[PDB]
Amino acid sequence: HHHHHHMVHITLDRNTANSWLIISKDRRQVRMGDTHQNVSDNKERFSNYPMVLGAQRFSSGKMYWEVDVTQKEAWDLGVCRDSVQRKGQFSLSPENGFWTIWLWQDSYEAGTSPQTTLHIQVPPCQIGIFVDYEAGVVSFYNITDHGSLIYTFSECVFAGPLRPFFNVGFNYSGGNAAPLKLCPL
Ligand SMILES: O=C(c1cn[nH]c1)N1CCCC1
Repeated sequence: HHHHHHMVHITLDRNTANSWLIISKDRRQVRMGDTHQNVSDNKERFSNYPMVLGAQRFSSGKMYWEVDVTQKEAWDLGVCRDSVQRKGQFSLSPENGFWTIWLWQDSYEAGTSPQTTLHIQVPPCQIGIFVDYEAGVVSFYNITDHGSLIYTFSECVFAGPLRPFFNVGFNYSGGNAAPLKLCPL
């Protein structure tokens, strides 16, 4: 792809984080802690899952960023509406305001309803995410495999400002402690 010139500097919004997450000083990395991280509750925090939003809001234009997923067993990545549900149980779908892909149990899937199987020959260590607001497109790229396309959501109905979306996943196995990291431009 040739989307690299739309690169944006994303930072994580601490206030939106699940209370078990640990965000680095530079707000560019996040991981699952082994306990509650001693923060007050608020209406923005994702309560049920290890999720956090980017601070940036997008309502126009073309945006691109990259995320490091090295040695993780489970994660979700993409964008979501600013007004997505924070509390309780929900599925990741465009109907609920999410445009995402994930790794789970050794398979990659796009967060459609129902979910779509992805075909990845080279397990990615870094993912590129491209949003074209006006076109209604969210695309995912395999940076480890020379930028090859993973998935495109088209005919997106954003219906609001968009925020970068992250889920570090649970660590029931002891094999998923590694962070998500926003990669430098
Ligand atoms: O944004 C949407 C959508 C949201 N509500 N209804 C449709 N889609 C992305 C892929 C095709 C459906």
